[PDB]
Amino acid sequence: KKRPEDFKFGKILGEGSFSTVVLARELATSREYAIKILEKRHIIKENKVPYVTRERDVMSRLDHPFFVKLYFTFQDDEKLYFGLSYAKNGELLKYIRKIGSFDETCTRFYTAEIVSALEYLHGKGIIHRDLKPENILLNEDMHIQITDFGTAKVLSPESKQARANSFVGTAQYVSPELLTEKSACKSSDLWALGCIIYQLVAGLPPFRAGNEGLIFAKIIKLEYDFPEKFFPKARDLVEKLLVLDATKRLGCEEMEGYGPLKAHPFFESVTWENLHQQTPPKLT
Ligand SMILES: Nc1ncnc2c1ncn2[C@@H]1O[C@H](COP(=O)(O)OP(=O)(O)OP(=O)(O)O)[C@@H](O)[C@H]1O
Ligand SMILES: O=C(O)C[C@@H](Cc1nc2cc(Cl)cc(Cl)c2[nH]1)c1ccc(Cl)cc1
Ligand SMILES: O=C(O)C[C@H](Cc1nc2cc(Cl)cc(Cl)c2[nH]1)c1ccc(Cl)cc1
Ligand SMILES: [Cl-]
Ligand SMILES: [Cl-]
Ligand SMILES: [Cl-]
Ligand SMILES: [Cl-]
Ligand SMILES: [Cl-]
Ligand SMILES: [Mg+2]
Repeated sequence: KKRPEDFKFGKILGEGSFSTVVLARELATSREYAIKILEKRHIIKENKVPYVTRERDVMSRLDHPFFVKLYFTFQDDEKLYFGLSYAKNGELLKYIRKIGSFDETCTRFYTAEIVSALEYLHGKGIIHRDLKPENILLNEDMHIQITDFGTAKVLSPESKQARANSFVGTAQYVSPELLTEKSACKSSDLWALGCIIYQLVAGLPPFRAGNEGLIFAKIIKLEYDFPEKFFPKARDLVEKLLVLDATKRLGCEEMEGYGPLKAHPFFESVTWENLHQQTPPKLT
């Protein structure tokens, strides 16, 4: 079991509402980690215990190159510590903001990596539920590292669970089924995927308004459109993901899963095997 004094801490990488992620070097190995640190007092007082336990449980199940890895956990009197892989190039969102619109090849490359990651996650019976560019980090080689699993859900194989009842997510990316039936499912992540593809090309996600309530209203009416020059194969894919009926989204279980999704013409050029070993196109 590791201890705080086993590390030298460097710069703060980011701060959440109830967490702080700091860059750290382990003295005995010289390895770098992003260590996420939570104050026990704050977690208890503010009803966050279930989210911390959830995050640990979900991440412990993950063993795929496109996800942040949880290497170890420890605690002292005041704090809990998650030792995570360090994604040196930060959030995908920052690149979307800087560049405004990814070209087709960069759009396809990152879409493909997200699809690959979702194939794995859903194959393990896990829903992310808060997929968004802020939660898609980038490692030193510019491959994705998906993060933020405190609001993910492990669906129970014992009961053949398909639906989850917790209300979680981010307004711009939240699915219509969560807003109207008050449940999410694997296909809810595919809705978010469609929002993300759209945003890579269009700069802003599809359902656009200045507060959460206005966005909710647009989502349930499928109120959005495409800017000019939106790559046609990408547009077709988005239209097959942003479908109000969650059982009709390309990639969902009722549509026979990821095979048909990976077969979409948008991914014609993609070699899905060893995707994480391919050199990524330059953003930038
Ligand atoms: N493994 C990592 N490598 C590099 N940076 C990270 C890593 N994990 C998190 N960060 C950065 O630290 C910031 C805070 O992450 P954390 O999950 O602790 O809180 P959050 O989810 O951003 O905040 P909130 O809880 O309010 O949603 C993130 O915005 C991210 O940019
Ligand atoms: O396996 C371990 O190392 C201990 C566990 C158990 C654990 N102890 C806790 C104390 C508090 Cl105050 C809150 C939570 Cl969510 C707690 N979870 C633990 C440690 C660290 C982290 Cl980040 C999560 C869970
Ligand atoms: O999507 C983000 O959260 C990143 C930011 C800020 C931003 N996000 C928005 C989402 C919506 Cl729905 C609407 C507006 Cl006006 C929004 N402004 C942003 C601004 C400009 C550009 Cl080109 C890209 C991203
Ligand atoms: Cl940037
Ligand atoms: Cl929401
Ligand atoms: Cl549902
Ligand atoms: Cl097409
Ligand atoms: Cl892969
Ligand atoms: Mg988080």
